[PDB]
Amino acid sequence: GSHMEEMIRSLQQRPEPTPEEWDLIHIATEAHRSTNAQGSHWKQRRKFLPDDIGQSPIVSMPDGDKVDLEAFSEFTKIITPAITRVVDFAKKLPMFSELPCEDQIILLKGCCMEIMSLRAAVRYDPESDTLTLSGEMAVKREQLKNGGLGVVSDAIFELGKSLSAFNLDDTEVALLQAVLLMSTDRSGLLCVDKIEKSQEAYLLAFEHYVNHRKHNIPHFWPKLLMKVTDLRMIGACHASRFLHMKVECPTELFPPLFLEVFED
Ligand SMILES: O=C(O)Cc1cc(I)c(Oc2ccc(O)c(I)c2)c(I)c1
Repeated sequence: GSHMEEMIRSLQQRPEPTPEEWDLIHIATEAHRSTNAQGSHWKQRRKFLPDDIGQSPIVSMPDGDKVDLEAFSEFTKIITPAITRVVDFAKKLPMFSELPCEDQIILLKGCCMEIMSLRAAVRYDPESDTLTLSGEMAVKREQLKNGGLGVVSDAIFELGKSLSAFNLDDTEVALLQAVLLMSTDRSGLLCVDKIEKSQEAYLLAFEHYVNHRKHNIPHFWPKLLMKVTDLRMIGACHASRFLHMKVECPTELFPPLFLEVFED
């Protein structure tokens, strides 16, 4: 192109975001930052879930990983704000908020656990080997496992540990969320084509933003896509396990919003 353009683009050749993609990137990034509990100040003012909690699984589950009701209660007491923040994030993306209300509900139920799991995973702390839930509650593998998640907890920790080396920034987390949200692998959607077109726009903007960032680890983009796949598997194991939870435990132990999201 122009001399200046060429000068500016010398150390690049992989496609950068277009100006339209930068707009999309900026809105998603801000939507995430404004809905992500604690402004990058999470590790300072976080508290550990007491070591004596989450050591006593005694409610049976079909897969044999039992549940500690006390730990389950501690986790579910803070889950309502966590789900609400995912909803707030989604409502801030124009391509989501212009969908029929019914499609918005289906998309949210479809991705809620995928996004929450990703938000917990990016707060993995290698030193203490904990996840920080909602940026306030540091939990150990055993505690999160026994408090209801079973093997889903091991999957989240594994993801969190592997994501450490990716050094994701807010934009990359935000775009993963948008890609998870705008999925047509749900049933009963009306605006299938429009949702797909939106996902494709986010995916391309995401690939181009990845080029822009020039991460030091190789094969970054396909590596990141593989993490999207892991997150969707985490979502599915959670949906399966939630069904069993509901068979074993009375409704009064589940906050209303938690039941609503993970319904069918
Ligand atoms: O980290 C925050 O932003 C969000 C965060 C908050 C919660 I509480 C959550 O922990 C869960 C999730 C599902 C579940 O059935 C049980 I029992 C515990 C996840 I993992 C992530």
